[PDB]
Formats: sequence, C-alpha cells, structure tokens
Amino acid sequence: MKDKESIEKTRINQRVKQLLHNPDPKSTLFIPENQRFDKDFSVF
Amino acid sequence: MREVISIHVGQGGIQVGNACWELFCLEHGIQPDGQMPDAFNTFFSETGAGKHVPRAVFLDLEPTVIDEVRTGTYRQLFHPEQLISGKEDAANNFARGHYTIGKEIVDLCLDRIRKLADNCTGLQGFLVFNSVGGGTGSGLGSLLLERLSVDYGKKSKLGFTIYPSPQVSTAVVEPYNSILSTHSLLEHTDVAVMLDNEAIYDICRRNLDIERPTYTNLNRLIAQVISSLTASLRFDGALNVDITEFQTNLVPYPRIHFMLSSYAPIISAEKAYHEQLSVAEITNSAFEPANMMAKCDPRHGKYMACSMMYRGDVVPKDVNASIATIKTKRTIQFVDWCPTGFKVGINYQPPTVVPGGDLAKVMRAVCMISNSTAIAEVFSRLDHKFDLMYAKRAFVHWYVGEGMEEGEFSEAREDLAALEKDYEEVGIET
Amino acid sequence: MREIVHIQGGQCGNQIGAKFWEVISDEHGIDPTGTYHGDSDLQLERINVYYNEATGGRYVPRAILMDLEPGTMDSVRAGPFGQLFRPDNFVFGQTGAGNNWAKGHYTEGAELIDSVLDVVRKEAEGCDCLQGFQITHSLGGGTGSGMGTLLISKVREEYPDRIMETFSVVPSPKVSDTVVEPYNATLSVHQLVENADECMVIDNEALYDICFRTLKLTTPTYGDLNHLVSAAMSGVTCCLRFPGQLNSDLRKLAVNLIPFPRLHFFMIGFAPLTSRGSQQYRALTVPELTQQMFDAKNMMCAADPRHGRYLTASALFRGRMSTKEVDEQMLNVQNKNSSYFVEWIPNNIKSSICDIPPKGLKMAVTFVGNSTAIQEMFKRVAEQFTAMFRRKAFLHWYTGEGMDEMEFTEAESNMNDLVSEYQQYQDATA
Amino acid sequence: MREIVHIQGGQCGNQIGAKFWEVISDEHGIDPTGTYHGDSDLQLERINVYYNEATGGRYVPRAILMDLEPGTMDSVRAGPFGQLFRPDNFVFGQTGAGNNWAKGHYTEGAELIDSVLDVVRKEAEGCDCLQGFQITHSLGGGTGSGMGTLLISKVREEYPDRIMETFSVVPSPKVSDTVVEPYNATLSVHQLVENADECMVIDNEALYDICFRTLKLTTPTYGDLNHLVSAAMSGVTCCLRFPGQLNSDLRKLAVNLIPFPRLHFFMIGFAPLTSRGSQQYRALTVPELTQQMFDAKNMMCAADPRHGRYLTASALFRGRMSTKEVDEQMLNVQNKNSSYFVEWIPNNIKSSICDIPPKGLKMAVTFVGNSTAIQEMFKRVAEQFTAMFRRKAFLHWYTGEGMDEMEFTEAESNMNDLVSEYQQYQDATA
Ligand SMILES: Nc1nc2c(ncn2[C@@H]2O[C@H](COP(=O)(O)OP(=O)(O)OP(=O)(O)O)[C@@H](O)[C@H]2O)c(=O)[nH]1
Ligand SMILES: Nc1nc2c(ncn2[C@@H]2O[C@H](COP(=O)(O)OP(=O)(O)O)[C@@H](O)[C@H]2O)c(=O)[nH]1
Ligand SMILES: Nc1nc2c(ncn2[C@@H]2O[C@H](COP(=O)(O)OP(=O)(O)O)[C@@H](O)[C@H]2O)c(=O)[nH]1
Ligand SMILES: [Mg+2]
Repeated sequence: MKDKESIEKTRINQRVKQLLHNPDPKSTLFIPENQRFDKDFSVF
Repeated sequence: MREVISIHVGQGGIQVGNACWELFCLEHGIQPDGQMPDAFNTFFSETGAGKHVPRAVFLDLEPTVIDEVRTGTYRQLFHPEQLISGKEDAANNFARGHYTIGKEIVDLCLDRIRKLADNCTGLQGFLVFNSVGGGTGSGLGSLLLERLSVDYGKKSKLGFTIYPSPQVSTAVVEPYNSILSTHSLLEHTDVAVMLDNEAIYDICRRNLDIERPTYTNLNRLIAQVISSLTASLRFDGALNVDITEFQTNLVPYPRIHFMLSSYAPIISAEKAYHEQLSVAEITNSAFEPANMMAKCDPRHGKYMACSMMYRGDVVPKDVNASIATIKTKRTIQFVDWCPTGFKVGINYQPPTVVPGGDLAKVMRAVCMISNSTAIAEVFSRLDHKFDLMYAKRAFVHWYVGEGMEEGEFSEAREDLAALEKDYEEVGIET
Repeated sequence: MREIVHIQGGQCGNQIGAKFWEVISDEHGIDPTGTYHGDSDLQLERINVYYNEATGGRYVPRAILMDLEPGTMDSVRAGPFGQLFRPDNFVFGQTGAGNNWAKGHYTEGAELIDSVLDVVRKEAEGCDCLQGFQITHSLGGGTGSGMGTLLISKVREEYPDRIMETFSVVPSPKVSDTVVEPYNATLSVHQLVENADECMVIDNEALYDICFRTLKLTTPTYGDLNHLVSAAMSGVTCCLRFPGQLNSDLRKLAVNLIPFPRLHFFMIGFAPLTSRGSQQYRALTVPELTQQMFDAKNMMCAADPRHGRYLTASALFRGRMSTKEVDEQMLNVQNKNSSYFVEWIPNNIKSSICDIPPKGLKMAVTFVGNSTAIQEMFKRVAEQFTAMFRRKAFLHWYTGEGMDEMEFTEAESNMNDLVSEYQQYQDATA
Repeated sequence: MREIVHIQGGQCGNQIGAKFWEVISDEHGIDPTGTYHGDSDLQLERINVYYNEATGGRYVPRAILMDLEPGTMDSVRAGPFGQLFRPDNFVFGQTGAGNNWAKGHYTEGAELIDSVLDVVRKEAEGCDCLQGFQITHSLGGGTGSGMGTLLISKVREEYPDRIMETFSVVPSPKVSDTVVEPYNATLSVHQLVENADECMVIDNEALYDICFRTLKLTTPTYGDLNHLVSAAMSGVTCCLRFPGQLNSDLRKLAVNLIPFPRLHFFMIGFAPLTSRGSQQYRALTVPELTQQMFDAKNMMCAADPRHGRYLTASALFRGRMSTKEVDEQMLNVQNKNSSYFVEWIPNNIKSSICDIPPKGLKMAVTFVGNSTAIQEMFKRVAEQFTAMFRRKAFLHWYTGEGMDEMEFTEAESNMNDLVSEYQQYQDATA
C-alpha cells in the first residue's frame, strides 16, 4: 500500500446404440453385474 | 427445505449470473467441477452421489455468451440442457423478443422452470436478472414474468434490473424498450432494484481506486449484494429475515416497489487494515448519497422505509446506537406517516472474498435496501428522453414492422405519468 | 413352465429377432456358442421359457424363421449369435412376393405355409405348458404382411384358448420406402383385428424422433431402432422369467388392459433413455422414471397421446424398489392429469414390480397403454388408401392373382368401422 | 450460425473481394491451399460464418463472382489465394457492357442473371441460419451498376426479411476515369435506395487523400485502397465471429443507425492509421483512437462531416480494454461537439467491444456514422447529370436498347427528392 499503483499495473498486465446397457461408471445408474441379484429392498 | 430459483436472460444477465455463481460456489466450498473435495440446499440440489447442480437457468437468443460459458472452467457444473440458446438475436428491438422470436423459445424455458420447481419442496420465490436496455433481455424478461404470474400466482419474484445511466449510454434506442419493459414489469414484479452503471463506476473510482474498470468489477459488487441479501436463508443469525418478509415492510402500496441499494464497506487491502471499520462508521458510509448503487440523490426526496442487513460479529446494541444517530441527523428526513422505518437483520457469517478480486476480507459489512421518494427523477428523465424522439416518430418503423401496434407506445407513457403522479401524491404530508 | 415360442416372418421381423435374441442371450449369459457362462443362480431357473435343451449341454432357441426369399436368413446366420438358431427351422421359398400382398397370401404363401406349420405344430405340441405365441412382422411388406397374418388365423383356428402376441410395424406416411404400402397395410389390418389377442404398433418415424431427440446421437441406424424395440420386447416378459413382488404374466395384462375384445391395439415406450454425455448427470429415481414414462415424445408411435384419453395403462417396473412410492406416484400421475383419463372407469393404471433389473441398469420401466389417440394412424392410412384406390392405381397386380375389389371394399369398410367404434368410447360419459 | 454469403460483381468489386478474402483468410490462419494452420482455438469456432466445409478438411468461401466479361475473373484466379474460390461459382458472359447501364440491366444482364441466381439460391437455401447478404460493386461502371442493382431487387423480392449490405463506390468528380459516370450513377442510386437495407459509400478521392496525408506513402496503388477497404469491411463483422463484452450483429446496427427507412447511406472510417516511420512514436490508447476516429480527414468519403450534423454514430472497438473509459470518452466526444449532433435525439452514439484485436494490432476501431453531410455528393452528381442531360449527350446509346428519357426524368426527380428529404431533418428542431 504506500501509494501503490501495482493494482493499476495488474490491470495493465492482464491486457443399435448400446448406451442403455452401458451407462458410465461414474453415473448413479450403474449397478455392478455381480451385485445384480440382491433382491431385497428390506435388508438393503 | 427452503429454495430459490434464479433466472438469467440476456448478455448482461448471463454476465452477472456468472459473477454470482463463482461467489456462491466459493462460499459453499464447491469446486468448479461441482464436487466437494446443510446450507447448500438453498441454491443447489444433491444428485445422490457427488456433484451439485445449480438451481439456475441461462437464457439468450444470441449464442456467443452461452458458448463461452459451455467451454470455460464451469462447463461441468451446469446441466447441459438448461442453457437454452437461440439462433437469431433480437438486435435491441423490443418487439422482436416479445412477439417474433421469443415466443418460440419461451415454451422450453417454461418447461425447464416446471422441471426445476417440481424438485423444490419449500420454494421461497424466484430471482431474475436482465439488463433493461436491450431487445432480448427486456422482451424475454417481460414475457417470462407475464407467464409466471399466471402459472404460479402468488409466488414472489424479484427483479435486479439495470437501467441506463442519466447521460452515459451504449445504445441510441434504449429509452424506448426501457419504458416498455418498465410498463411490463410495473404490474408483474413484486420487487425491482435499481442498478445503473454510472453510480457503480463512480463507486469503483472513488473507493476501489480503479481508474480503468471493466464489467467484471461491476458484476462482482452486484454478486456481493445478492449474497448479502440471501445470506439469512442459509446461515444462522440472531435476527433472521426471509424473502416473503419484504412486501410487509418495504412496500407501502402495491404500485410502489422500486428501491435503490447501497453497500459498505468498499475498500482495498492496501489501506483497509489501517482503520477499525466500526459498525457506526460503516452504517454512516452506507447512508452517504455518494455511495448509492443507483445514480439518484436521496437528499432530493423523503425516505419511506429502510431495510438494511448486517453480517459478521455485529452486536444488536451497537446497531441500535447507530440507528439513533441517523435519526438524529437533520439532512436525512423520513416521511410523516412513518414513525419507525428501519428493519434490521443480523447474520454471523462474514462476507467471503474471491481470489484475484478487488474487495478485501473484513469482519463487518452492511447492505441496505431503501425505498425513497427521490426515485421519480430517473422516471422523469427517461420520459423526457422518450418524448424527444417519439414527437417525430423516429425509429418507430423498426417496431411497427415486428407485429407491435401503433398505440402500444402511448399507454406506457400514460402509465409512467400515472406512476409519477402517484409518487408525488404519496410524498405530501397530511 | 408357461413358456412361449417365437415366430418371425419377413425381412423386418427377421432383423428385429436378430437383436431380440441377442438381448435375451446377453441377459441370460448365453455365449454365441450356446454355452452358459452366467454369474447368478437365477439366470438358469426359468431358462425353459425361451430356450430348449439338447445333448452336450447347449441351449437352442425355439424360434421359427420364415420368408419367401432366402437372402435375409442367409445373412442373419453369419451375424453374431446366428449359430444358435436350429438349421431345421429355416423355411424359405425360391420366388418371393415383391411387396405384393396377394402373392404372399393367396398364390405363393398358401403352398409354402404347410411346411412351416409342420414345425410350428412340432414345437407347440412338445412344450410343458403353453402360454402362447409372439409374432414379429411388418405391415409395409407383401410377404410378411400376407403370410404372417394368414399364419395368425391358422394358429388361432387350432389353439383358440392360448394367447397371441403381435408386434407390428405400420407404414408411416413421413418415412415411406414403398409406394404400395397403403394397400397391404389396409388389407392386413382387416385380418389382424379378428385373430390377434394383443397387438403393439411400432413406427420407424417415432424411433428416429426418439433417437434424434432423447439419445441425441448423430447417425441413427437400423441397429439402434432394433435395439430399442428389443429392449421394449424383453421388458414385457421379464417378471415371467424372474421373481418379483407382484408377478404378472401376459394373460393378466390381457385381462386388465383390454376392456372390449376388439380394442387391443397398444402403443409402448421404454424408460430410462439418456444420452452418453448426460448419463452421469441424471439420478435414477422412481419420480424420474415415471415422468419420462408418460412423456409424449417417449412413445414408440408418432401418435400424440394428449390428443385423446387413456382407456387404461400399465407399467412394469424393474429393479428393487419400495412399492409405496410406486403406488403414490401412479396416483399422482393420475390426479394431475385427470383430463386425459376416461372417467367412467376409475383406477385405470396397472403396476408390477420385478426385482431383477436389466444388465447394466439399476431401474427400468416398460409402459403399455391403451389410448384413444391411436385413431389418427388408421385415419391417415385409410386416407392414403382411398386416395390411391379411387383411381384403381396398381390394382391390376393384386387382381391378377385371384383377388377382387370386393375384398378391398370390405376391408376399407371394416377399418373405418373400427376407427369409428374406437372413438365412440372417447366421447362416452357416465 | 447467423452466417452471410458474399456476392461481388464488376471489375472493381472483384478487385475489392480479392483483398477482402485474403484479409479474412489471414485473420483465420487459412493457407492459400485451404488448409488451417492457425494458433488459437477461437480461430475455428465460428469459421462457418464465411467458409464452407468440404471433404479432405479444406475450406471454401461461399462467394459468388459475376461479370459480363471473363478477363477479370481469369486474372483474379492467378493471384494469391485465388484457388480458394470454387470454379463452379464463376459465371460470365462473352460480350460485356462497355460501361453502358442499359446493356448491363435490360438486354445482356437480364438473360445471364438466371444462372447466377441459380447458384445464389443454392447457396442461401442450404446454410444453417441466414443472416443476410453483403454486396460489393462500383457505381461508375455499366455492367456492375446495372447487374448488381437488378440482382439486389431480385434477391429482395425472394428474401424480404433478411438483411442486405452494399458497399458502393460512387464516381467522384475529382478523379474521373469515365465520361458517362453521371448517367449510370444517377440511374443506380434510384434503384439502390428502394431495396438495400444498408449502403456504405466509398470514394477513390478520399482513399488517395488518406494515403497521401495520414500514411504519407509516396506511390499509392489500387492494392492500398483495396487493403483499407478490406480492413474496414472486416471490422464491421468482427464481433459476430469472436466473443466480446457487447456482441452486436448487423441487425442490431441496422436498428440503431437507421431512424427512417430511406436514410441508410453511411460513410465509414478506420483507425488507427500511422506511417511506417511514426509507428514507434505513437502509443495506442482509447483517447488516441477516438480522436482519430472522429477526425474529418479520416472518413472514407470526401464529404466534410463538419458541414452537417450527425443523426447517429456507431463505433466497434477491438481488443481488450475497459468499458468505463470507452463510455466516458464517447460522452466527452459528444459534449465537446454538441453543435454537430442533432438535438432532438439524445445519446446518439452506439458502442461495442470485441476482445479479439486484428492480427498485428493491439487496438482497432471501425466507425459507421449516419450524417446529413452526405447530401453534397448527390448534389454534385445530380449537377453533372443535369449539365450533361440537358443537351441529350450520349443519350442515344441508352435509348437504342429499349430505355427512354422518362426513366431518366423519374430517376432525377427521385434523387432530388431524396436529397431534399435527407436535409429536411437537418433543419428540424424540437
Ligand atoms: N452492469 C452491466 N450492464 C451490462 C453488461 N453488459 C451489458 N450491459 C447493459 O446492457 C445494455 C444492453 O443490453 P445487453 O444486455 O448488452 O444486450 P441484451 O440484453 O442481450 O439485448 P440484445 O442487444 O438484443 O442482445 C447496455 O446498455 C449495457 O448498459 C454488464 O456486463 N454489466
Ligand atoms: N427396425 C427396422 N426396420 C426395418 C429394417 N429393415 C427394413 N425395415 C422396415 O421394413 C419396411 C420394408 O419391409 P420389407 O422388407 O419389404 O418386408 P418384407 O416384404 O416382409 O420383406 C421398411 O419401410 C423399413 O422401414 C430393419 O433392419 N430394422
Ligand atoms: N479500389 C479500386 N478501385 C478500382 C479498381 N479498379 C477500378 N477501380 C475503380 O472502378 C472504376 C471503373 O469501374 P469499372 O471497371 O468500369 O466497373 P465495371 O464496369 O463493372 O467493370 C474506376 O473509376 C476506378 O476508380 C481497383 O483495383 N481498386
Ligand atoms: Mg445480446
């Protein structure tokens, strides 16, 4: 700050589709094939 | 269980929406990718695992700004199909964006609004941003407000419109569509806040000491004001205020809901820490006429009601001791039929700083939303500008040929005359 | 137990089956060599529904493939999973029909059909408990629309108590590939109403619209349309091959979706469907499935379902989910859309839950709704038929093989009577 | 999206285009072989505005070249960047017009124009969303001023809602190269006012004056005049091909610069322009750009802009700069020169900012102002026309091809009426 113009200087410085069966691993939708068979909403 | 949806239409609206959405993401700790490395629920929604999606929609007929948004660092944040874009711009013609090309786009926007609203359970209201002096902005804002007022009814809508400066102007035809849009939102919006660029330029020059500002510096201040207004919904506070608790405190009559804002303190890190920033001095600075966020003089009119928000470590007794001092001063006078005119809110979360920005980090801040009788001057000067060219019917052929009738200009003039008469009738003492 | 046999005819039906059987084999873990390589125990418990057992432990579909020309079956054999089909079931002629309905139903189709009926009788007499037959064919071709429909009558005459399914592709006027489509469409619809227990119309135009708008893929091909049709086909019989909270065979759907014996023309749709780039954004929930399920653009037909009122509806949920949510959502989708549901039959939506989801997906829904909006397809088909027939255009080809114009007049009259009496209940009130 | 096609006619227009396309290709980094070799990502995002895509990855301009003689197009092909033009778009006759307007508009130009209109229709029907057309031609020649203006009417008759640009070189009396210039200038101005949405006059005399006084180069040639005209042409559509703070397409300029439909004759100018020896002395700042922009000698026309009052003005800044400085400088240039700005339309200067500067320059400005001082050019043209016509000099050449003196009288009367009604607003007061 002692009479700085650096701030002024900085401004100067700037001058058959198969996506149904293949949802992305990231997505919520993807359930593993191995776990495809737990059939109980109760326990889960 | 409290939500709000923000609507951004036009180039200015999108460019201020970007400004507010860096700030919200920074304030809630969300990375630009949307991933965190229970207060977020007001602006965001949880997808079940991982990222957060903003409760915002971007509208424009001209594709350049949206394409810039969809390639920047925030490409992963927004849902891909809520950035509605057109092909042909309205080109500053109000009749285009209200009668010709906006009608074919408005249905998709309304479908998106419904799809976002069905997710919310405690919807507080809507926010809308639009620069008034443009074709698509004003026209689509008018059409969206008119559709929402009948689709939903009593839900509250807030408008952060940016009116043209008294003498500084970028277009040559902006008074026409400014007057028409004021006509449209006079009977359709619950709150309208004044935001002309010249006052904020003067604020930056005097306080921030920037001699060459750009639009980003203006939009950051507007974003800070929005954050200060909506902080009370997502942070714990000793004296809370909700959005629905406004028309009962700032709006004396249904017609009068245009008010002008101010913010304090505004100071750079190079000289911020040399002074103590007490609550009394910041609340004095907030009431200074030169720190109004719209280029209007409050000394030329009475006050009707003042709603002013604090945040940080402020104590209520210090707030009362400062409201008394302001009531004492002889240069600030309130209207006769309002003995007390202050609504005070106190929040604990200090304002957040954006890296590489202008403002420094402080522990106390104040944001005021004040309704005053002096606002009639901007209406009078816009009316005078409108009359000069409407006397010779200049530029009218660009509007008549886009489906608008000849008489539509006159009734907006009559409504402005009615508003100016109403403002004079209210301000006289009994 | 309660298994069904597969019979397909024509080129379009053969191409549909070539993907339907691939989907079924991938679902049950059967390699293209007929060897089981699955992971779960449930994959083998009810494999007798579609597959037979032979020595050496391999499995063979109980499908019958028929066409009047050998090219399509000589081509499907070289494709993936083409070796599963038993060579004995391939029956074909040496001449073809040339898209002429008369040739494929009176002169050539009559002599050949004895051989295919022999193998059909062999397959049905042997099986443990018959449930019924499902038929895939196209109404836009001669040999298919002739031989398939005559085979329908021959099968119905011998098994009057079994159930009969037909998945029929009708020629849309938008994407037309054959000039003589109206004649053999109108002639086929006449015979199809008298014998088929269930009929499901599918349109290429709706499939292209879905592929272009929902999946947003650049270059659709017949493989994608076939894959969508195959997924929809598999979704109907899923609970008959897997355990669930409320099992519902085909006969139970027949009871609950057909109010009167002549109103059995349904239009279907499959959910969810999302683009590759947006498959990570979306979260799979019952509300998200049900909002897409009743979407008008999601129907597999160009018929607009908000142009009429549903007589009844059905949904076959897949995956493990709570029943209370399903029932409340079904109630909500029926309270908010009371104008589009006929009022003299209350509670006209059937639901079912199967605990085994599709491979790769956690939840899926198949929708089968009987609506009055289907009248528009027969209206346009009859309009084109009467526009072409009044000049006796292309009539000599049909009349040179023993057919006359009287059978055309009777077919037109019966089709118009069907159109009228299908909408008779739309205006009916209690 | 919102792209435009290029159409040029005559020798002068072909020579202007031969440099305009070179400038555009150098700006977008396209080699003379049609292969992209650019450095920045933005160089390819909006390349569909001017260039089409063909197999092999090369780009081809959507330009149409027409002339009544083959020499000029046979010469432009051998020049640099001459291979980009598609050979199919070259249309020419075997006779020529001989600077006779009647031959190029009634007898020869009428029969040939069907072929060029065919390719024009092919180009326009195909493109994604049409923005409009831009036309380059000279008013001092016969074939150009005839065929181009008749093509203007033919295009306007088929696309009444699109926008139309014309860059027209009018014959100055100082540097005269053809004796029959007044006749075909006066005849062309009659038709040009009725159909062109925008017109931009350019004079060779002003170009020589600029080259001799500002650039101070010893030997001007047509290549320098063409380069200046090309830079001015490119400056107008820069923000339509690049992002910026305030995008403004051609239609937005049309709305803001034309008060009445018959007042659409602008004069332009480009800044900065400095000599080779003084390019190191000067410092590029917004004040330096704006002081040269409004300089009288910098206009591309000999018309003296301080002999009249501006109806409106426009500026298209290029490069990254602060908007506050631009607005304050525009206000200052309007407060210090209030005598030269019409008083009944306040705030009559439009500004726009584009963040992409020209290659090799850090800042640039394109100026388009509608002023009343343009009357002097039509006055002198009509003076020469009436001096030559009163003796019926050279009239037989025109009257031998079906034209009569009545069309000369009507053209003179309409031109004089335009001159009068253009200055009518100069003396108008509020
Ligand atoms: N505060 C602020 N105002 C802006 C900004 N950008 C444009 N404006 C204002 O908006 C007015 C014109 O409207 P724009 O937003 O630029 O354009 P538009 O609303 O999209 O309307 P169109 O011209 O049809 O595209 C100008 O007078 C500016 O004052 C911005 O970034 N910040
Ligand atoms: N979904 C799908 N439809 C097809 C395919 N091949 C043909 N079609 C449709 O079938 C119709 C023609 O039927 P056609 O081949 O003449 O039947 P055929 O006379 O029994 O052989 C066309 O309108 C196509 O839309 C395919 O591979 N997939
Ligand atoms: N800027 C520029 N002007 C030119 C050039 N060549 C000719 N002109 C102008 O065009 C006028 C003659 O036009 P002309 O060639 O007869 O047009 P045409 O009849 O359509 O072929 C002259 O007055 C010149 O000033 C050139 O290369 N550049
Ligand atoms: Mg815009």
